[PDB]
Amino acid sequence: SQLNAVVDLQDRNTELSYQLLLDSIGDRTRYFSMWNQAVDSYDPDVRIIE
Amino acid sequence: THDVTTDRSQRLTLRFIPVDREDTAYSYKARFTLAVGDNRVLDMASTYFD
Amino acid sequence: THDVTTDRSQRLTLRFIPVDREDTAYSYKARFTLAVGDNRVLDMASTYFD
Repeated sequence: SQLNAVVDLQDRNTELSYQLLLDSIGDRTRYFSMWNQAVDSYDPDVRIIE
Repeated sequence: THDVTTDRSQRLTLRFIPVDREDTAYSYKARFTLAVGDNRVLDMASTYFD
Repeated sequence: THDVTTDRSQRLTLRFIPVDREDTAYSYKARFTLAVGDNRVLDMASTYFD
């Protein structure tokens, strides 16, 4: 076909979309080495001093 | 207004990378895969080695 | 006088340049694209690395 099935826009945000998709379908708290699936977090005690 | 130009997505200019290269003592060999997609025609006069 | 040899233009010997090379610590890797054209047969015994 030589026709490209892929058609992207500078306007789209694939990376983020995937971030949000993951959260909706599972527990982002779990780690998965294969995809470097280890969410960015911070210590609650550091962000908010108690 | 019709039957001249495409309405479809399509590049005017394509660039090809060498598939095989051979830098020798007194010469240089470059091999490409010149691909002419379906629904397209190419006028050789419009080609050149960059 | 017939059905043995070609009348057509054709090289007896072909030479192939490596497509990928990898000079390492204790070894060397060479990759080629051995191409057997249509209406041709190749006896491996007749190949060698120069």
